[PDB]
Amino acid sequence: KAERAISLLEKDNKGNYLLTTSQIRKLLSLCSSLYDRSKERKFDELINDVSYLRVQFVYQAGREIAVKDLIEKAQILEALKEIKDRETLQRFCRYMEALVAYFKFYGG
Amino acid sequence: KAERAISLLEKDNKGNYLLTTSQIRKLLSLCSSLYDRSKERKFDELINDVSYLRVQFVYQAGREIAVKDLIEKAQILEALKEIKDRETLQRFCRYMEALVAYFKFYGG
Amino acid sequence: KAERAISLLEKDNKGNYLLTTSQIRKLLSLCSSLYDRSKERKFDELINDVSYLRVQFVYQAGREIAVKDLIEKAQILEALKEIKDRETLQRFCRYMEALVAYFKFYGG
Amino acid sequence: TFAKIKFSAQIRLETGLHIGGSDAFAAIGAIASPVIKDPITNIPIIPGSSLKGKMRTLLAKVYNEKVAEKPSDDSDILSRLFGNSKDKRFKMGRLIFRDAFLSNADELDSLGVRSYTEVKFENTIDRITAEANPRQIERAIRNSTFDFELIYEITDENENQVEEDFKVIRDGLKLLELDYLGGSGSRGYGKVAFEKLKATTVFGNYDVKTLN
Amino acid sequence: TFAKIKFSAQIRLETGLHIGGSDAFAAIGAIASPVIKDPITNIPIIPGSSLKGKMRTLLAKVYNEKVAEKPSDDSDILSRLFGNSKDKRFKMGRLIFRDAFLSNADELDSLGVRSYTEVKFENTIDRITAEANPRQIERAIRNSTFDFELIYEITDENENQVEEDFKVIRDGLKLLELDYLGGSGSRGYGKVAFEKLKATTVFGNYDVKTLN
RNA sequence: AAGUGAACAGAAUUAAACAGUUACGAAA
RNA sequence: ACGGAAACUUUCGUAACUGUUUAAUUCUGUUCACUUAUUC
Repeated sequence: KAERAISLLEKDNKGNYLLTTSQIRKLLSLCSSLYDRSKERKFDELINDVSYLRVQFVYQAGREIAVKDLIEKAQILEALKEIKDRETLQRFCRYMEALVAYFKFYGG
Repeated sequence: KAERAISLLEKDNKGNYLLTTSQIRKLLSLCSSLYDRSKERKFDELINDVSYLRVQFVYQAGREIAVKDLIEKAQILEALKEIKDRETLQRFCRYMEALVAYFKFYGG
Repeated sequence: KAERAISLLEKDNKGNYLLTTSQIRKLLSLCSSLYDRSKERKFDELINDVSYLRVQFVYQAGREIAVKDLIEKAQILEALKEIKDRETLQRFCRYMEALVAYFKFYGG
Repeated sequence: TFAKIKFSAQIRLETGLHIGGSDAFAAIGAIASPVIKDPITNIPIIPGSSLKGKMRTLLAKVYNEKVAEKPSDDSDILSRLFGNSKDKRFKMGRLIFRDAFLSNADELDSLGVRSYTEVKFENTIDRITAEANPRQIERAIRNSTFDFELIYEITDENENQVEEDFKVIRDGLKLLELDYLGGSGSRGYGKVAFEKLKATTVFGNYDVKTLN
Repeated sequence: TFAKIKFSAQIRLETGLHIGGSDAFAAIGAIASPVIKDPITNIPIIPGSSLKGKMRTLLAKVYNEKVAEKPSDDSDILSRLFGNSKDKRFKMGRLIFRDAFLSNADELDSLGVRSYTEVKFENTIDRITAEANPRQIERAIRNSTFDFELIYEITDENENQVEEDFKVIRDGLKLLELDYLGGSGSRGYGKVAFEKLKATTVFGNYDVKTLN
């Protein structure tokens, strides 16, 4: 969950990451706005935001080279199919926060 | 909705797609400008844009070979007749984004 | 409007239409220059273009046999008398696109 | 004593300008320079932060005697109109703007428009080759009104400088019409025009003297 | 100190030109590059972005001392007139353009006209064969004017060379008359003509020197 | 009466992506 | 016929005063509407 996030994210390629935290404010805006809203109502009611969350990880993957190299390694599209319950979705929301904390520790 | 759009769009013919996301900004400019406007007022009020939206999928289908091969496979003209309600129109607007995000996932 | 035009235009006679997009570059220019001009000023001011549009469907209709056969089927001269208001004229301008978009769908 | 003077006016856009919205936060159409609009509807609204910073900029270059090195520190005759973060005498200003909304929708739909904002295509030349980097921007409509309300109030003690403050507000609004507002106005996109400049009293504590 | 000089002029078009508008974005007629017009009415307006990239290009090749290779980096006598993205001394430009609107509609209908835009038949020949690719374009009207306004202002310190800047703007506008403006004007489409080049003072802070 | 299918490239980039004046106020 | 009886951690007070998501920017570089033709 959070133990493998320190080794898989560090093992990359060339140093000096050109990607910061401002250019990734688009795909990281729906992940934080989903964990705090799925606990109020049921999971079968919100059927428009679930299908739209997968689109953000596809349209933004073919524009910048600093996006495709991270999704294929962290397996983001693989966990989008296993989830189906409200309790399972709560676990995926916590895994996204691990890829951001360890990213700013080695650089920015 | 989004599961069957990743396999039908990939199954095409010859590789190296010569059509980019900039030459199809005519038929895609009205669908994005209709979803944000239909959520405010009613559906029976806007009657001049519904009939004009279907014309874009017919006039632009005989001027380029990279358009007819996509409409007949994705079945775009079939969904234009089933819609009749404001809630049903919101579902067709989300399906159009699958033909744009997944199109640039394998190339551009 | 657009539903009954896809079946009436297809039902013709012998295939391989000789009427291409070259001999229709005269009557399709006044209709396109009418919807975008009638929305600015009033309808009672433009009096030299309304009466001139009906002349094009009378003098030019007798110069070729491939013109009268399309006007009588699409009923163009009938709608020229019912219109009288600025809002009604906007409806006839949108119907002209059905005779051009759907014409190139089966050939060109 | 304590009145609430309201300077109601109609901002008529003689030329379509551009305002940089929240990029990479909207829907799928986050490209082509997304313009900020209404968070509920689709009517484009103009923010008030671009008006308070632009009016103070053009005012702090003709009514002063020292080059402003840092904000909230320039002269004193105009520091009490917008505010001061380094002063100990006064803090709250006397000029409050408002996020004006496009109130021209009563007759805009009658003319039959396509959308509220269009997409304009531009590019640049590298002075060594032909066309390069086909960019694109987004602009608004032309000749559109906006309900602009200026909330003005006095602190009772500042009563002997009322007529002196009226000539400063009128000079700032007239000078703003001869300058671009918003963003990317160097090519000729801004240049606003305040239409129907009047004043009224809501609280009712001060007489009506000025108007135009 | 701070003045607002306005150079009012009338851009008379001696020959109908063509400007490539927003491609694949029109209304009822989007054939052969639809020319950009007004988002409210139908009168084709000229964009102000073409007047800034063409006038600066023609001026940066006669008043310079080094071959330029990228924008915002050519000599120094003209960098303060348009802008600079590298120098930290100045960032804002002193020249403000405006989307000139066609004010000739008050008497254009009296001469008996048909429409504002027409389709001109222009193709090409592949030399080795006969007619190939019968393309076409879309031009505007001929012998039309535009109410153009040039908003000029000084920054107080820029006062000991006011007369030096007047000879640069006058030479730049006169040189543009003998060159095509817009797009694809190599076949004799552009060639503007600035009519009634006068100056006036709106803010009223500097005397009137030039006139013709 | 007379083959008429605007062709071919780049699909928004390089600065800067929290700066400061500063914290239980008068009772048991 | 109880180390128990009797008891508001209470009143107090905008996380506040200043700020243009913008500086730089030609949707155009090449382009005959045409080969052939006695109003007798």
